Amino acid sequence: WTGQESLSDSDPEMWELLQREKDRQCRGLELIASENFCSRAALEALGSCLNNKYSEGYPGKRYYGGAEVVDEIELLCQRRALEAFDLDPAQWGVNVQPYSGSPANLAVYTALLQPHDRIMGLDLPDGGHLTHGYMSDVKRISATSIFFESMPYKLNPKTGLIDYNQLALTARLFRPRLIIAGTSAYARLIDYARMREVCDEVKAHLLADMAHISGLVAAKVIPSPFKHADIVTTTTHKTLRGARSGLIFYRKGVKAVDPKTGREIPYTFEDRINFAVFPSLQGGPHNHAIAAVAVALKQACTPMFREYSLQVLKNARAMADALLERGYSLVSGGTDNHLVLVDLRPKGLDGARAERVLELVSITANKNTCPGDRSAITPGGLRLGAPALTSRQFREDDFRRVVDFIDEGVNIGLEVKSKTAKLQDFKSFLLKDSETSQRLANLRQRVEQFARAFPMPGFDEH
Amino acid sequence: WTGQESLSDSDPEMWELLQREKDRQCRGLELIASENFCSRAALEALGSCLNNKYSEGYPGKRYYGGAEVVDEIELLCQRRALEAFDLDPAQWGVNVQPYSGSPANLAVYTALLQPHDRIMGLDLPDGGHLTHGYMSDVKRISATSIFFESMPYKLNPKTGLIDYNQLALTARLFRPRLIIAGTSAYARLIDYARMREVCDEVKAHLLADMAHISGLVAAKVIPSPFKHADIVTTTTHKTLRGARSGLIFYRKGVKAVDPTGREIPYTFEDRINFAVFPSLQGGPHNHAIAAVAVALKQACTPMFREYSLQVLKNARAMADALLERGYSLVSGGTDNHLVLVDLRPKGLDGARAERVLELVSITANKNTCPGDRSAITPGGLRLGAPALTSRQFREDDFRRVVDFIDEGVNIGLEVKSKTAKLQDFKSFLLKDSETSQRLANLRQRVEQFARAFPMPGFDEH
Amino acid sequence: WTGQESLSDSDPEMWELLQREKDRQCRGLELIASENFCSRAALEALGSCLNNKYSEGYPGKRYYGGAEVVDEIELLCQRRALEAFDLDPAQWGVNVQPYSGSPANLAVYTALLQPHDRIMGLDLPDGGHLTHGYMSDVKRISATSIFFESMPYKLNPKTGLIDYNQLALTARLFRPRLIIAGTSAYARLIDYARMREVCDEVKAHLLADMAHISGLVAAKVIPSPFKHADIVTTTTHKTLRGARSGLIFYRKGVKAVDPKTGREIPYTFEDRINFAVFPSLQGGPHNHAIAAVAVALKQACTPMFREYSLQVLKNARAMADALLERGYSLVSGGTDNHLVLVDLRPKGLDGARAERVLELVSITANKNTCPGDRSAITPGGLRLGAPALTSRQFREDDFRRVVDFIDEGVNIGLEVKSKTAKLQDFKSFLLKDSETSQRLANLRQRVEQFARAFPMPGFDEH
Amino acid sequence: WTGQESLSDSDPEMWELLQREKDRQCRGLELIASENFCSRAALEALGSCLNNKYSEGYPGKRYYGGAEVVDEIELLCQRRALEAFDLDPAQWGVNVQPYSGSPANLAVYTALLQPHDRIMGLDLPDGGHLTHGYMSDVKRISATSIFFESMPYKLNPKTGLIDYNQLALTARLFRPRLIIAGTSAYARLIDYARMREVCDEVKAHLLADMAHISGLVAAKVIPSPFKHADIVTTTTHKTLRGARSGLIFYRKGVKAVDPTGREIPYTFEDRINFAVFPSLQGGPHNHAIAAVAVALKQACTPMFREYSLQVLKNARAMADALLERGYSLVSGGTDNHLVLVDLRPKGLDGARAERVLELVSITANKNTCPGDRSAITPGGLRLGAPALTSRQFREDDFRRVVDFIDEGVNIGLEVKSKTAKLQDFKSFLLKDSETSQRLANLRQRVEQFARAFPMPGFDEH
Ligand SMILES: Nc1nc2ccn(CCCCCc3ccc(C(=O)N[C@H](CCC(=O)O)C(=O)O)c(F)c3)c2c(=O)[nH]1
Ligand SMILES: Nc1nc2ccn(CCCCCc3ccc(C(=O)N[C@H](CCC(=O)O)C(=O)O)c(F)c3)c2c(=O)[nH]1
Ligand SMILES: *Cc1c(COP(=O)(O)O)cnc(C)c1O
Ligand SMILES: *Cc1c(COP(=O)(O)O)cnc(C)c1O
Ligand SMILES: *Cc1c(COP(=O)(O)O)cnc(C)c1O
Ligand SMILES: *Cc1c(COP(=O)(O)O)cnc(C)c1O
Repeated sequence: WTGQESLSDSDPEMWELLQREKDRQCRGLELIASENFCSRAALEALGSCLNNKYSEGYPGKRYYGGAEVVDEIELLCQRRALEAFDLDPAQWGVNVQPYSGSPANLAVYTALLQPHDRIMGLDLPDGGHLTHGYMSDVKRISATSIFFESMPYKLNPKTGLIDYNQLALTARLFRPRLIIAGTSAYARLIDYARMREVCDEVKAHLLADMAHISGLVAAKVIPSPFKHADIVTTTTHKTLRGARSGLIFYRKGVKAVDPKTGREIPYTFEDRINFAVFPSLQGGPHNHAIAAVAVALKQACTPMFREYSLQVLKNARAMADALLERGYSLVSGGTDNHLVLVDLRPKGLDGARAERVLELVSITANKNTCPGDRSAITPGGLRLGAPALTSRQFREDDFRRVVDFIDEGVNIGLEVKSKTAKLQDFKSFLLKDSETSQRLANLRQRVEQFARAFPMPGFDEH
Repeated sequence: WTGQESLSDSDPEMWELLQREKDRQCRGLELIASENFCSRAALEALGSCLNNKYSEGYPGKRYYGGAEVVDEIELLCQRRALEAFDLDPAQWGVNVQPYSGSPANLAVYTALLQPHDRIMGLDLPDGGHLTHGYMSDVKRISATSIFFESMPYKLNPKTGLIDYNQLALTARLFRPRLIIAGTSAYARLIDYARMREVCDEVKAHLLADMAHISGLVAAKVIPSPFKHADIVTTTTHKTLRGARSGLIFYRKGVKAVDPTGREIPYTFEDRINFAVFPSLQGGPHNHAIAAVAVALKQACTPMFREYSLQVLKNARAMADALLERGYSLVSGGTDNHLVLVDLRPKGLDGARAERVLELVSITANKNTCPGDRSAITPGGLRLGAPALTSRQFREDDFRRVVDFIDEGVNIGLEVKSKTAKLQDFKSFLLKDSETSQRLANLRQRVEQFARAFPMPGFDEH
Repeated sequence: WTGQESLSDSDPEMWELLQREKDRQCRGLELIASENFCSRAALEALGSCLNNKYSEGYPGKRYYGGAEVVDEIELLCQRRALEAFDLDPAQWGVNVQPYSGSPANLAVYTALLQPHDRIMGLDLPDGGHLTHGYMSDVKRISATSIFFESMPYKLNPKTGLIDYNQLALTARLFRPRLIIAGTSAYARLIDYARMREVCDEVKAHLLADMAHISGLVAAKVIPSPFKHADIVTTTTHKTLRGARSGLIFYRKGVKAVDPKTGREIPYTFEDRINFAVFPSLQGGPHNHAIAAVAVALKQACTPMFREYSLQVLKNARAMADALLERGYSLVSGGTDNHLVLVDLRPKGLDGARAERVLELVSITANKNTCPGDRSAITPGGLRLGAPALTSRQFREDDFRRVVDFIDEGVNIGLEVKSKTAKLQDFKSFLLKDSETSQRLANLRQRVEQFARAFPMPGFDEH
Repeated sequence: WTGQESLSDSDPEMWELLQREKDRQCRGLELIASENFCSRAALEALGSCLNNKYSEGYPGKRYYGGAEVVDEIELLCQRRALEAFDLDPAQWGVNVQPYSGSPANLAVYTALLQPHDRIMGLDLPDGGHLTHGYMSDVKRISATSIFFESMPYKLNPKTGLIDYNQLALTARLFRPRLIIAGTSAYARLIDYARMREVCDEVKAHLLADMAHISGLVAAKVIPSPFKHADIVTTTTHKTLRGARSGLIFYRKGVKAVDPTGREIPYTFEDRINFAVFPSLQGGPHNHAIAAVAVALKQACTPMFREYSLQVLKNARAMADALLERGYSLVSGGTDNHLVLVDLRPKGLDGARAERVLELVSITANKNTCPGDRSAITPGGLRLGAPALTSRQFREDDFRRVVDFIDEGVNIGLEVKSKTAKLQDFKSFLLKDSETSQRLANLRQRVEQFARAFPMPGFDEH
């Protein structure tokens, strides 16, 4: 045994499974807003010898030896990270060691806050992520809610966007030490300046969780939260089109002046953020992911990537305006970023019913809770994203077509919800009813044949 | 732009770095015991299309859709996770989604324990990990020591082993809810039966953090902590020779019969999984999860049975070689993949030997010894057989590795006679062109010896 | 030494100090809303041999012996407590061991809640007590805020009373487990049914801190929170006119039915409340205070006590309507209980300035934060109470006179605030300025000579 | 209605109870060591006009007004609090507002420690108080064990003393922020110098909870914990013979000189006071605060010097009497006011002797012994000299108290030969008219002996 055998000539059970997921990725229309296809240049460094390296610590301050080469990859990933977002290395640092998006946020709380200190983050069914703190009125779901006390701020259920005033009201009563301006299902921009006004008012911290919009900020197509936020976290997938990892952008340098001494008051963010990642929470960094990220950060400071993000924005509206003009309402009026919040309630169906139908014809989205919803097991609305398919060189006409696929798929279950009872009934007929079974195999063949001829990034075979 | 351009063309600055580390791994003797060389088959799955698949949830109970294939992968990994450790699927479950070993341990604590519940783990200078609760004399270091209250147990310095008698005495006053039977710098076998008794007495859970010995347990060359623990965390790298991920083995099914006849169940499966997701993590790194399942399939094969059994013979060969050269070994010798060396007799300290051996491409790490306070320059080295054994090293090769080490020791010994402080020491190695030469001739001799050995994984990166 | 010597023939330094406080109590107009004069029948049991008895535990379940007589005093204080508030001993219990008002509340949180569980209580400057949780936007003041996370609910600064809607808003976001409907500076009643609606809505507990209004509830003159609250705490002084102690009224019996089994679901309040007091928080009960309380609870179920509370209510309005018709505004319109919230802002002065002036002429009140206030060191408004002087057999004409004393005292500092700068200046002139020094010695002589001829309760000499 | 009617007229039901307890106190032998008889002068201040004075704050810094007189009282109490323990007013402050001893201890913890910080106190079955953190095998009992994490230290069962060597060994692993040097059922002197060294080594605060020995310390008949502790909590009852309240003595002024020359201060005065109010308590019980100052003035007088010195001679007289009658004393004897008795040799258990002695008006309490688990019927009694010594008891009187005790022991011994369980035992004492007689003749003999002794306080209530 040499360890250099192929994955095919050794483990075929896994190799066929790899190609099936590749075929499934290629034959399908991926509309998960947080999904995206990675470049082969990044995947090559992901499956590299850098996986065989323990580099616990930070460059110049390891607790081992032989970290001489990985110290140049972190210090480069750090440079490329600040490069991609136009950040002076005198006002900003970055921690490239977070394993993913959730471990990145958990490190920031652990760094700045104390256990059970107060946190405000957008409520989860109001388009938030659970890493912002999610208590389910029965049990504490996210570890953010367990180790720290979290109170959510909500949407205005009429306007459909962030109630910057009720949040500006609760912060004075709740006196939090950290407010998280970041989303996972919200189709508008965010005023990262009213948040900073609320944060400066209640002496809190403004954390920017710019995941989902990571690339749009790097390509300068939407406003950058670094203008008025002091700590910015993000993942490396979603939009930045890299491998699965996380980042923590913290502001360094000088905070202000001693108005009566003239002494320098420094930003004390750095050494706390760096300490929380290691040694507190993590151990051996995934250096093979740091490289695959630095690769994707390089190809993010490039004009090729701005054309990508601009197409992503244009493909969002071209999916919204197409969906608007077909019998569908758009939460928050329409969109302003990469994803759209479809409301299926003014259409007689829901995200839970449409998904399973759409999921069965190689079109992948997810359910979503809209303001105009009534429960949880049947949420009214879907989450549709652009960056996934735009990487296959999708255009406005290419997206107005999958809308014609969606509406041609929504109106398949719409004749079954009017013919069956609940979710367990809905899905049951979709699999044996030959009038609907064969009705799906037509759309699946039409969806696969349409999508499979688009240039998928990454390796050809896996 | 297609996203199918190679890295060698798209980004040369990074591609030139993959070769600098691939050469450094190929040209150096790797003795960091927590380090192994992942196979090419597993590394292929690491950089696969699975990086583009958000599959939040668990096979079946998943939030999104389209996980029809990655469900079969995670279910194949869960199947191969148990077969490697000979676990009955009706008595054991496994969570294959921990991003690494540290997030695996934090998931167990978050699942079973409320915040500020009590955990006991071996002290860090005594051989324990950070994730077993390390608390400095002034600050809370590990996050386990922050969201939970931790008290460590110590070695018996006279024997270098875990003092299972002081643990039992201290665990009755501290009354923890979880005691951890995992180590990093421990050259001996853990008395898991003695641990469970203590955990039983004080109504606590026994956690086995077998990250260092996971491959030895899988090949059944050492006793298995599954026979005495009910929660087993492990890393998929190290002695398992896989991609960087973590696994949580737990018990399920009938706990015991009620004294009535009621069937008391196990309550790990649902708390453990809920802690990993949605509580702590999120999108499962489906590429590592698949790359892990490749390494697990190898661990079920006789090649691993011979590899792991060779890892033991090479540690003894490394241990006996140091002993015959007048080296003190903590606990006298070794029963696994590790060899703890005590350099205080020979006259050097681990901080100096780590620098010299590093300059000749012999990667080890300094280790504290039973006795000297943590506020002291360490007088010990931690050596590991897993890495080079994957490069087909054998018994006669580690006696040579010890020979190269001893020549490196006698250099820092000569330099220590010439150097005063430590920061001065790390300059005399780089400036004094008489010792700068001596290190170059040992570096070259070492690299020539190492390059001739095969390296698992890709050839160029 | 026999231990039976008099306090005079042994410690005269303390005896003269005792009589001076007695003379100070008699010669002055006490307007602290939480103060009151105790009956000699209670003070006799307070300084009794019951101080020499350790009775840790509860009747029938002591951990000593010889508690045979104190077991009959607790079981009687328990009976008299439920008697005074018309409570069926099958639906209600009481813990008579709380040392005071603050230790009573701290026991209820410790009993029902977990550390860092969530608590909502009326904000302190909005007429609350700190035992409801008071964080000062810098440090955690009350131990309620340290051991549990507290978020306050505020007053409507226009209406001047409890914003039952903004509280009904925050409870859904904050998801507390306990809301405290009790006041220390609020002149209206409290809807102990909208609170219970908010508590049943967010699955919280309704704690009634009926201190300040303890006697008014016992005399049936104002609504009783026991109608819709499940845990009721109170002190024994303030209105109930007893010794310094506390009480914890908890509901026992059956909570509801198992609608699918018919089994009894019991109120699990009792054994937690009893356990938190002993052994958790306290040790040896002050049996000499339990007796002095049971004495005052006896003389509270009597028609003599209803005449008292009715005079207290009538003396409040007769102080409000008198203050209204003299150039003073009343927060919350007027009053509805025992105390009035004077607003000195529409009069050019404040509670901090008036107090020190009033305090210097044997008239004792305190500062108070009204909604229409601008800071903290100079709060605009005073807190005036009835139960203190009403125990000296005060009538409406007797209270309209001290208002004529107050307004004749307010307009003494009103010529000094218009002649001095801040608080440190204000008080400084009051002590050397012979034009104001002698101007006070006239009012002090007129206040002392007026008040000293009223029947003070308690011992004649101390 | 004037509020000046006497209790004898206003409420007879309660007045008839003040006499039933006054008679029971006068007619019984009081051996509950935490129990003394308050003087009449202090009891006069207890039921005074000061109960009608809300004086929130501290002398000067007070919220309300009109506290011009109660300020002089609290300042007189603070002056007499220090003079009783010979404390320099420039080195020590005192908070005289704790409602009792338990709220006094909680104030110290809340002031100095953050929630879930670590406290070490003597175990409750070993002699410690609840407020030193008692944590059952299943539940958190004391509130100290809830808002803080507590680990107890134990006695050395071979010697009955505190094992100061296991404390130092366990305090290095637990690393507490506060160690408590207070006891309830401890018949010996605490090595406060050995405690402070341990607190110094692990960077912890030494708390002295001298509630039981406060009067002995005030009279300088035993070593003073102020000479080694920096926070001293105490009750104003027990050996101090005052009303029920608690005091917190702390250090202030210069801590030490900085190694520079900076003057490092003490940070207790402002944290301690803020914890008592506004953090924890509210309206100071000004009646107890004044009644305390009367008891403190007595503690500065030679009468207390003779009273406390007599309390010691009477405990030895009680100890030596039990020894000469074949009784086992925990730790062999006594050095204070207490005498711990071990009834396991004689054949009875503390739960049975407490019932028999209670039925003859000899009030003691059962005490666990070094050895038997807390889940066992206690085989020991706790006896105290403070109470009866206030009734002018002397050495020859306690030998008689032991004689009355021994006759009571031999009754339960005869009953134990006749009784099986314990709930049966407490019925055979009440039904069997042959033993019902035997207890009546001992009860009468005891009460006649006791009534002849004077009783501090009022005559009728
Ligand atoms: N037996 C055993 N061997 C190994 C080999 C590698 N590891 C993995 C972890 C390496 C060391 C953990 C660590 C990492 C960082 C610090 C650290 O930052 N300390 C102070 C901060 C205190 C202050 O700021 O006061 C400082 O340096 O500033 C530490 F104190 C220990 C282990 C292991 O975990 N256990
Ligand atoms: N050395 C020493 N002597 C004395 C003499 C009096 N005291 C003062 C305190 C008396 C005992 C403390 C206490 C008080 C109550 C319990 C108690 O409630 N236990 C369980 C609850 C557990 C469950 O419910 O599982 C139960 O009975 O139900 C206890 F377990 C100990 C002391 C002292 O503190 N120390
Ligand atoms: C998706 C997301 C995360 C978590 O990403 P993971 O890789 O699953 O950890 C965190 N924050 C935001 C805003 C996200 O959208
Ligand atoms: C290596 C190791 C871990 C995990 O380290 P990570 O790099 O975070 O995966 C956990 N416990 C022990 C004992 C280990 O050796
Ligand atoms: C005054 C008050 C208290 C506290 O009374 P204390 O005797 O000082 O402990 C508690 N709750 C309320 C509503 C109060 O008015
Ligand atoms: C008696 C005592 C206390 C206080 O008990 P309380 O009745 O609450 O005042 C505290 N510590 C010790 C050691 C005691 O003996």
